[PDB]
Amino acid sequence: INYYKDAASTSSAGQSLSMDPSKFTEPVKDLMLKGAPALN
Amino acid sequence: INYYKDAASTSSAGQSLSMDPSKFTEPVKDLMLKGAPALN
Amino acid sequence: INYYKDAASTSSAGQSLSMDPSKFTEPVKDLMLKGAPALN
Amino acid sequence: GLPTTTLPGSGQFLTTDDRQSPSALPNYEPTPRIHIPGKVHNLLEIIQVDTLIPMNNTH
Amino acid sequence: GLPTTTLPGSGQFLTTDDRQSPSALPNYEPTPRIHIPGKVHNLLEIIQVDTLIPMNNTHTKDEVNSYLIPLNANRQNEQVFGTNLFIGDGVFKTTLLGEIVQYYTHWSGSLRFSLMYTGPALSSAKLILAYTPPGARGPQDRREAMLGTHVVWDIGLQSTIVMTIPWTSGVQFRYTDPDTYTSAGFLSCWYQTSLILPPETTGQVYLLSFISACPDFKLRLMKDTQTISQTVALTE
Amino acid sequence: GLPTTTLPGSGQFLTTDDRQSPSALPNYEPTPRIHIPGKVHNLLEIIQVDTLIPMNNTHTKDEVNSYLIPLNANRQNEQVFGTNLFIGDGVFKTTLLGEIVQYYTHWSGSLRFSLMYTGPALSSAKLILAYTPPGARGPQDRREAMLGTHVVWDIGLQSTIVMTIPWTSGVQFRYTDPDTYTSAGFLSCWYQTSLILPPETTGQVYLLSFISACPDFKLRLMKDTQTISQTVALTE
Amino acid sequence: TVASISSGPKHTQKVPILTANETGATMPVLPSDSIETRTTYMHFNGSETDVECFLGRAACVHVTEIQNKDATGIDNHREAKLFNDWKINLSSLVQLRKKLELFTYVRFDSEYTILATASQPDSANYSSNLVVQAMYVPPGAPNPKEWDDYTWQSASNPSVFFKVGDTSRFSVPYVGLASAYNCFYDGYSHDDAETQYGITVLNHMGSMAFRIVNEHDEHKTLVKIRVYHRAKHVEAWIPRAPRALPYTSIGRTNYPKNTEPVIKKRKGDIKSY
Amino acid sequence: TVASISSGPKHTQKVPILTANETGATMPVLPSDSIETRTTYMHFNGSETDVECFLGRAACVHVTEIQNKDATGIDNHREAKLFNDWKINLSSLVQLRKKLELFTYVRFDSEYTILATASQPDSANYSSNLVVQAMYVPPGAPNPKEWDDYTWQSASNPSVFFKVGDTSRFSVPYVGLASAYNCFYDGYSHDDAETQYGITVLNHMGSMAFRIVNEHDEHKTLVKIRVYHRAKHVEAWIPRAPRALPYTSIGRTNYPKNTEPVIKKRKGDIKSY
Amino acid sequence: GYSDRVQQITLGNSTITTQEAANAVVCYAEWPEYLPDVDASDVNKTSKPDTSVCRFYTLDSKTWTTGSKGWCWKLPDALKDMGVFGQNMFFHSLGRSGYTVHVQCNATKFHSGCLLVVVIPEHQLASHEGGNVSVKYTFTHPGERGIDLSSANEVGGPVKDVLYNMNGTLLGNLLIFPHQFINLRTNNTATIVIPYINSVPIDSMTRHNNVSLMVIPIAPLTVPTGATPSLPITVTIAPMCTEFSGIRSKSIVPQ
Ligand SMILES: Cc1cc(CCCOc2c(C)cc(-c3noc(C(F)(F)F)n3)cc2C)on1
Ligand SMILES: Cc1cc(CCCOc2c(C)cc(-c3noc(C(F)(F)F)n3)cc2C)on1
Repeated sequence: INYYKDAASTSSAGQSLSMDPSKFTEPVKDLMLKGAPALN
Repeated sequence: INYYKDAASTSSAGQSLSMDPSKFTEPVKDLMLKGAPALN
Repeated sequence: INYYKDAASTSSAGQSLSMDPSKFTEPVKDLMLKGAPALN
Repeated sequence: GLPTTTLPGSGQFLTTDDRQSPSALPNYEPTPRIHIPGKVHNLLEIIQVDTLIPMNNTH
Repeated sequence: GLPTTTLPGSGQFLTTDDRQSPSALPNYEPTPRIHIPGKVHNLLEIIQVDTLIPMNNTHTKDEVNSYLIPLNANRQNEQVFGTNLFIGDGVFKTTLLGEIVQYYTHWSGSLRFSLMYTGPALSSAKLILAYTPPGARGPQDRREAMLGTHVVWDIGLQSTIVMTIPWTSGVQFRYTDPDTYTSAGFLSCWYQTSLILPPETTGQVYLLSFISACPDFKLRLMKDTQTISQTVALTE
Repeated sequence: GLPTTTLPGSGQFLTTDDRQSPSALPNYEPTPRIHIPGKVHNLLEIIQVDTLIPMNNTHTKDEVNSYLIPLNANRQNEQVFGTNLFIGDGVFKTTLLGEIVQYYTHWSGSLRFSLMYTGPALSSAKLILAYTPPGARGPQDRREAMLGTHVVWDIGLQSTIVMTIPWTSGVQFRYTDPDTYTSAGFLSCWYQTSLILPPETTGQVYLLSFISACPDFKLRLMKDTQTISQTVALTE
Repeated sequence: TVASISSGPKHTQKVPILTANETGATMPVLPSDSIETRTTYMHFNGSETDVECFLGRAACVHVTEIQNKDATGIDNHREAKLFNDWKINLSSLVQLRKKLELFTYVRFDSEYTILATASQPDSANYSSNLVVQAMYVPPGAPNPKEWDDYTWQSASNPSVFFKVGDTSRFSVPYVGLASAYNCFYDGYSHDDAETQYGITVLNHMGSMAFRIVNEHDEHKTLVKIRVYHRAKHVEAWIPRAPRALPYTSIGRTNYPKNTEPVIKKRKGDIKSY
Repeated sequence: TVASISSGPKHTQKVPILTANETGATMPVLPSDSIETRTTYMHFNGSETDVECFLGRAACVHVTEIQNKDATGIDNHREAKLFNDWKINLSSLVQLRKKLELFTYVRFDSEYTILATASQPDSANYSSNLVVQAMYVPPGAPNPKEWDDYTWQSASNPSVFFKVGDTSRFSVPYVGLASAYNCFYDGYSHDDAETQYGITVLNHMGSMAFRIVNEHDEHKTLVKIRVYHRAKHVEAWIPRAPRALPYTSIGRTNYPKNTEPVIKKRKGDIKSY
Repeated sequence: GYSDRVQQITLGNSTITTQEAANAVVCYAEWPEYLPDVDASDVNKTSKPDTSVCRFYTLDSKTWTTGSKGWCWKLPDALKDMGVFGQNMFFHSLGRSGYTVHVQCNATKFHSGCLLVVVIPEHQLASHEGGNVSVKYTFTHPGERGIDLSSANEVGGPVKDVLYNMNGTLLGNLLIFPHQFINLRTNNTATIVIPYINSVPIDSMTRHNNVSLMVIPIAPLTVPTGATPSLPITVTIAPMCTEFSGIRSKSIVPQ
């Protein structure tokens, strides 16, 4: 239950629960499969 | 939920959401169409 | 919502909304019609 | 414990406010109502009854 | 008794908070509403109405003359007037737009700048209004100004020319208070051809400039204005 | 009036509590969201990206050289480098992993330790990375290290070798702060055969080591880090 | 909601940017009428500029002073400030005043907040817990004469009792005699050659008295009272020119003689940037 | 959710542990790729490491000081600290700063908490109940000059009044002019050869003034104010290298000359444990 | 070929024509109307003289010179002595009305000048003395003659600096009020229809002026070489939907 009118006054959002590290770990153009030679 | 009996004790009304500037911007007698000569 | 057990602890009753001045303005025995001679 | 936030005005005594308050005499049974003629509900009721005007202040 | 826990902030008086409070006058019946024309619901409503700009600051004291932009006969290329676009200061500071704008911290949107010619009917002229978006300097000659958003105004039957100052910015909001990273640009006017007067006509013709906001406009973060003050409480 | 009873704690300010509070700017409309690439949702997301380890502390001052692990030609059996696995201190303390890890009290999971060879293409070598789980000492010779979790790396076309440090522990969580009962073990590297250089090639080849966490990783009990401080408030 | 539609080249007989301001109208010309534009959306409602928000926050409207001291020998309690009063009005402190005076008529309910702070300018062994009494004294009600009159019984006048250092809160319904409050009034109380002019004869809302219930302590205590006003359930009519020159009096539109120019003067040409 | 799958002996052409870091990618190698593993579950979600939690707690962001004393004869109220102000920014105290600066752009709503504590360094017969006024003064709003200016009327600026020793709480929506706050800005306010560089020209959020409403007592009282910030409804973009060297200034990335080595030096070999 | 420029207005037995107007303004887009039952309070049946008071009355002409500052009339005051309308004003306790204001000023295609014609609801004037000095009744009830902003201050009177609208606000912002300009090169007449604007259903017409009309030269007058340096300005006003209530003795007002 929200006592105030504005969005800003509500409490913490609660876990995003998305979690995709690939945009930082694998920002490569040509997909690289684990186990397959990184440089073919 | 309103705790008090009188109207005066309730909180802010919340946005009117009408918004008609024409009564101040176009208080002319004969309607003037945008693009049509103001003085015909 | 009433928090207490006794009637006495409740708040103001709110307008009676009866309003009959005749028991003070016209406490006469023989009904007198407006416009008709008060003494016939 | 329900988290609350006290607002300005807390502790004030507004002679005009209308709230509930605990009864100092719990379980007391007031005397029954009996019929009493001449009940007044509104002051607007009685000012419709006319009274004499001391028009002749002069004294 | 319902167990509670008071949180930090309890007892504070936030001038901006919006809560309920008991009525000091219970059962009071306010006077009925009657119809009154000219109801205003939003300030964004009224700033769309344009008012006169005291473009001609030049004077030693506030004068009707500060609203008159002089125009000189038989001049070519020359500049008629100029000003930066800090709508919360300069010429704009006292206009309805500027006045209201200063009640808020942020602004965004497009501005409506108009020019009404008042010279004799039998005179003629072609001026050019230019809006120079931030990034460069205020134009120093027509050629330079002309390279940006502009309007070639032909004076005639329709007395007023309405040039728009299209919201041209990277960041989506600017400060009403003059701030550099938040500059709006420059406005300038030049002679496209030149003012020509008829025979037996002599002297100066003036231009009246107006400023107003487009429905584009947005204003936010209310604040006190630098346009009013007092040293001691007023008395009856 | 609803009867209440204030509980102990009323009036306290818990920096960690999460409650509602009135807005000082009612009806304010924040700026629209636009798309910005590279959004981060969890720190566990970024520590999976590996960064360079300054394995070569040996220097008197921070230098690019602290990231270069020297490798010497024609050496046999010898040890290339070594370090305990207190990821919250030592070599690791300044890495992205260590840096983030230090924002929490407990850690658990598997670590990813990589080694990229930078010596000339025409050179060759076979090293051996070993992870010695807690309970014994850091290995003092290849034979000893080889008796535990290890990887025989053959240098060649694929420049990097990725050895995992599989979460090997009794208790399910370790402290980021170096604590003995909570030790992670030891990491060491040795010559499996030896570095061989080609003709007309002289000197030193270096190895670059990286550290990152596996999706295995868990971190908990947030806390302040020993990696930043100040004596007086900063000023503009 | 679109902020700007997509509009390309143009070459018409329909000239939208040519108008005649002498008609008195501000034609709604848009950027897309004078330049090629792309589509863009508002993402804005204008909630913060609604009159309900503009006058919807607390603003200080009056500061006064009362003091707790030995009343023995004082002939005029009022002058001594044993109790003091405020002839209610919203035009004493200019900040809120300019806002309200952005319109001609205005109607709304009000939420008041009274803050009382204590002060002991000279020697005191402690700070006392004083309770303030703020009593609304409508026109016609007997004004207090002494700090402990019978008038403070407040049998019918409404009033609040709160601790100094604390705050008092309550709201009042629109009490105007008309359908709205007048911010301006070009008239008089009657056709008389000398009577007052202006809203001075209209906004006759009585006054509210303040006092400190406690008897006096050895030392003297100075209590300063501040009243804050917040409008709610707002309705405004007839916008007007904002005030330019400084104020001089409550209710009058008067402005000081030999006042400084309010329009800035250019440090140069009319061509200067 | 599995933490590790069951994986046994291996002898393939598929070598997962052989990669090429020069590609710029961190291949997701798992223990089960280099050793025989058993099945194990996570029993973990990673809630405490969500950016909403990382920046979701109150951290002190500023400490300042004001005092209650006789203003008679003081020419510069500001210098005397009859009232003081804080040019709002989150990079004055380093702890929170390092965290925020873990990302490039950051967007969120803020919840502030202001704590005021009193102090009487020299002779006083009691501790007074002072009320603090914290007023937000946005860019463009008139700054207070004297502790009892007209500016403190705060008709439009928002502000709170709370007792010293008590705490003030309120939240503010994301007030950035852009779609997010910049923790870094490789630019200037304009193309000028001498103007400032950095977020110094971007985070121009005005300042908030503090004062003590009560008049002065006989003794002097020292009120110290601490502002705490808690982010909520967090969104962060572009992670970056954590800060290594100590800070020297608000907004600049500058670091002190002749600074100590931050990377520990080994007490021995590169072979030392 | 119907034009914005050509117009005729007929009220009662009076008609006005103009061949060089610029449309016409209807204050706040509302045409004047009578008092509806739902808004009334005063229980007296009202009087509606209709055509005998809802007609055009032409004030005395003003003279626009290169030095004129402007003029200011006040309604209903300005018509207080006009035929039956005026009489009704004093004989009744209360009354309400709207008007059609028509300001005239012709010149030639060689002249130049621009008058701002505006209607200001509740135009409470300021005293030139400042402080807390009032503005005596007679000075805000100039009647037909109106107030000449270029005349000198007088004891008890209002300030008259055109620059500050006689009330502490800047001239330039007078446009927020229903207005219209008379730009000699475009115009020659201004017309403004005023509906009843007040916070009360009906009001006293002697002690309260609902609005004031102002004609203010912005762009100064300019005449061709060797011509008379002046132009006359005429103001014609007509009440409409006029209503009077509470008839009696007839007020006797200051002076
Ligand atoms: C313009 C304009 C608008 C207003 C509104 C004035 C409201 O006046 C009041 C006030 C200020 C206080 C009370 C009031 N009721 O109770 C108390 C108290 F006792 F708590 F002070 N004060 C009642 C009215 C009608 O006055 N001028
Ligand atoms: C980076 C970065 C992020 C931010 C957020 C700054 C928020 O600034 C404020 C603050 C600190 C307080 C108020 C505020 N509103 O009311 C009050 C008070 F009066 F209670 F203080 N303070 C308003 C804004 C926009 O600033 N720099």
